[PDB]
Amino acid sequence: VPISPIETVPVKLKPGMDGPKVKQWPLTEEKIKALVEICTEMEKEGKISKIGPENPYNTPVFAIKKKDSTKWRKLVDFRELNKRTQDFWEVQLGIPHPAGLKKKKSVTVLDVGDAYFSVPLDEDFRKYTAFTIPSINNETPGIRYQYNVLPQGWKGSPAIFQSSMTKILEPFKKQNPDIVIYQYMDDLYVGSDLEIGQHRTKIEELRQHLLRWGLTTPDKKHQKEPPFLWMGYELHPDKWTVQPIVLPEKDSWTVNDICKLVGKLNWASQIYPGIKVRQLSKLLRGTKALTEVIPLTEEAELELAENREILKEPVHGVYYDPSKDLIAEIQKQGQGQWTYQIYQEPFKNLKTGKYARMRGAHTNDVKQLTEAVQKITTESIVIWGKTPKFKLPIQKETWETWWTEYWQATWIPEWEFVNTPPLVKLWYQLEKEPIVGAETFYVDGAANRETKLGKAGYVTNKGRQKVVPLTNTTNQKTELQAIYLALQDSGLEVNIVTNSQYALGIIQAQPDKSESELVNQIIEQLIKKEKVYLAWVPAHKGIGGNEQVDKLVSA
Amino acid sequence: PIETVPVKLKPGMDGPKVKQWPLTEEKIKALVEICTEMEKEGKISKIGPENPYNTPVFAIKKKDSTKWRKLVDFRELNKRTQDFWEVQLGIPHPAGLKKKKSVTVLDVGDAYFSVPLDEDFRKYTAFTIPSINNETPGIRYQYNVLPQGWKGSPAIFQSSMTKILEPFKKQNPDIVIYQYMDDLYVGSDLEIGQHRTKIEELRQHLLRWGLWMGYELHPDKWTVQPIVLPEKDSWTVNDIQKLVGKLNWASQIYPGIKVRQLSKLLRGTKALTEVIPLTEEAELELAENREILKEPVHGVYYDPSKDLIAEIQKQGQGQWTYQIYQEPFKNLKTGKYARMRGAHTNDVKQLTEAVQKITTESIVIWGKTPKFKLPIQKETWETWWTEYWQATWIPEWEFVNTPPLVKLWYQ
DNA sequence: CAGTCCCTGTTCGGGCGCCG
DNA sequence: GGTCGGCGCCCGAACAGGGACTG
Repeated sequence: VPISPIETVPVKLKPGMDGPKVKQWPLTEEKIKALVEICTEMEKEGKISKIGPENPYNTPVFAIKKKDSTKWRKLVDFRELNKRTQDFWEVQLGIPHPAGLKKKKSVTVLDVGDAYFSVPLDEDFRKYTAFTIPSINNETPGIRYQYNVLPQGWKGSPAIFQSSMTKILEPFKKQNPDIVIYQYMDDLYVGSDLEIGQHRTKIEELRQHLLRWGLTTPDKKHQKEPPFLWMGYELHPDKWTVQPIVLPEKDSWTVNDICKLVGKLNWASQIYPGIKVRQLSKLLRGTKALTEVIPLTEEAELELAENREILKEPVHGVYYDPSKDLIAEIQKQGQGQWTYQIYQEPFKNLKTGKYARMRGAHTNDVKQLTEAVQKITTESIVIWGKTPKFKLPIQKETWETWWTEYWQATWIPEWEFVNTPPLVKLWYQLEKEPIVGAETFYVDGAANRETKLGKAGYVTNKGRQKVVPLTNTTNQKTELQAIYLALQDSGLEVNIVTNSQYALGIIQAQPDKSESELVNQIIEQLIKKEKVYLAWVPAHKGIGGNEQVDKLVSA
Repeated sequence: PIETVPVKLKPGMDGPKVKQWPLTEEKIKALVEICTEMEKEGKISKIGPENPYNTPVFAIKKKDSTKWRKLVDFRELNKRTQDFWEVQLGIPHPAGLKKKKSVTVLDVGDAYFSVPLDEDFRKYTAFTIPSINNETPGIRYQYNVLPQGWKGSPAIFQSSMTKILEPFKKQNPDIVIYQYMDDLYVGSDLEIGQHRTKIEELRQHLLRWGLWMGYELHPDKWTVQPIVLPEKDSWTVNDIQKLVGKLNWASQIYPGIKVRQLSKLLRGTKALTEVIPLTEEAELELAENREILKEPVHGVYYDPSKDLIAEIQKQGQGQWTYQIYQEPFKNLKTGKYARMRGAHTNDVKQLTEAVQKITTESIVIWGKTPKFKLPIQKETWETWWTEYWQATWIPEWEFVNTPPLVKLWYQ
């Protein structure tokens, strides 16, 4: 067997474990013909070699159809090998995005063929890549081969190819520094600001530099004229857009179908602004079977129809211009949902997106807005390596009030206010000093861990009082209920004294939404008030009326 | 032609496998230029996917510095080689460094590139350089010499370092020199003028052996932040409730604190804004508690075998308080920072500056870096903290969310 | 005192989408 | 078909760790 012009990556097994010894699956007669036809061809080209009984290893093998072609692809079930092979550190850290490309005079795209089959495998490792090819007769012993290249289906093949490919491009990129080469597996986006005459020269020079190592660049996949098909997009000299997306039109929707729907809906949200998947993801909660038919809710059918109406109109993105600033603007779409658009010129969106993670049981719009900004910041640094300037639907004074008074560290990069309702604001402000002339409520609440019963109430300085029996509750729910009572039976200005750190830690965070209905009722009463002062005192210390109301709600 | 010191991980532990976070453009261009240069000087060499280990890498600019500096987050590797630099080749900590009038820090990380690293250990120093928009796959490297920011580097170079410092330590015996990570702390009681001169004498004393910085500290002017009670002449119900809550919380530190007579003033169900006169038994319980807060806590002392822990509280208006301890309520040191860079506009910058100042103080006093309890969300911190880091070391930290309770450390 | 449990947050396992 | 790797989303489950309470 000849030596492959590319250097080979040394691969070991994990210490203490031997190669795989798995029996072959029964294969359909149509797949056996496709395998023997491809086996016998790769052995002629020096890619697989025969092995005798001295190789005690074996692994299953099968074959699937190629997309839009009569050819078949050979795949090996290395699930037992991959467990015992050494761990690899992948060199693909993410996926390129067209919004990060710069306008170049000339653009060329090519795709080498049978990529993994042009890179050798380590010599000392070929013994563990042994497999059997079952013949048309079950009594025939079968032909046994071993791989000489990267087997399609092995966990080290993508890692090894990307690193081997980068090593071959380095001498070209070192000699041609002004040539931009976007390398993602076997596909090379090549662009330059050189004239179209000296462009094609450097293209041919690469196609020969790649040929010297056994990498063929067929003219069938060569692309010299726009539009270019790169990474699932359509690259034009001035704009770009995703390749057409097709949503299922199922009359009876199963859980898996929504999952394929949602997954697609996401894929689109990167350029199609305004995609909402709130009510559609509400169908995937608490469900167990992937094939369990599920009826669409009224809110989900409306959300789907809107999304189908957005996919009808054509949308497109632009490219990154380093000379002009990066801008990102966010809007408040649904409760718990956010969308954004990244652009440099008005209405010329580089890309869009959405953020909707519900973080925590109690939160407000300001928290979710800060979480959204951070998600955009990281994503932007991935694609453009810089933080965009932000246009936020929150008043400057609103945000200044929040971050200065919040006990956690919080910050937003350079941003400016945009008057696009609905505006994010704080729905209530707790006073910092007790209110003069306001009734003072000493609240407390307790419950029994066994009976699950408790009381909650208050005592005021004007003699007012209340105690309410509560059934199927906890100590925390009662202390919260006691505060809800004080808010109900008080005027517009009220001073409230509690001994519950749990209740005080939730309210001081100024939440406007909560997963608990009792908190939402407390929020609704807090918005109706003009001035509210909360205070904490240690319990069981005989403090004010907090000890008098502790003894009333004791049982 | 130098012999390599053999190093091994701690028993029963694999190398670090931490993913590389996304980097900005100005950082990637700085790492490329440095790494290409370090590759040309043989300090590093390219590797492949067969190495399953990786460590994050980013770049910084020290205070009032224009040149970028390569920095590696070897916190995970240092945890997995802890027995080497503490048991076999430990460095003593001078208890007099914190008593000097002026201490200066010197980046000596460039000297570690003169000593080759053990061949079998180079596999764990692996790191990956990302590209913008993932144009190219990860450009991986590994170290061929003593890496900057690794705890095992100053321990191997210690024998060589002592011989370089001996001619200067003999001429200047009263000067204290400590070495932590890639920095060298030189403290002296000399006047500020002749102090900086002796620094330049050292700087040239290290240039002749094959090695520059300048950050002055004044550990003798370091103050602590005690717990203080208000000196009001007219006390309202609310004032007394806040006072009792604060005294009740402070009782976990000073067992001698009592709130019996003050709680007696809070018997009736009174309005918060109502003024209450302090009884004779309460004015004495208040004055006695002010004196107990003047006394030092009983039974507090540093334990070298225990990990340091630091808590930070945002007090607003550019105010930040901190406490260092090993056992709860046994605070080795307290303090407060104000008017740091980014005050009144940026809270992550202030929190980043506060961690660096606290860590620097912990190195001068005990020679250890504390584990921080940061008052910030995890996602907020991990997004911006690298944009304000100006130090060659990186402490450990965790994220807490304690609502304020009774403002115990700041009035 | 040490054990719970009430609550809240994080990490992870598993489904699509996409790319080669 | 029921291969690999990368990234993204959504969900529940498992695990975690703090606070108040009674044995």
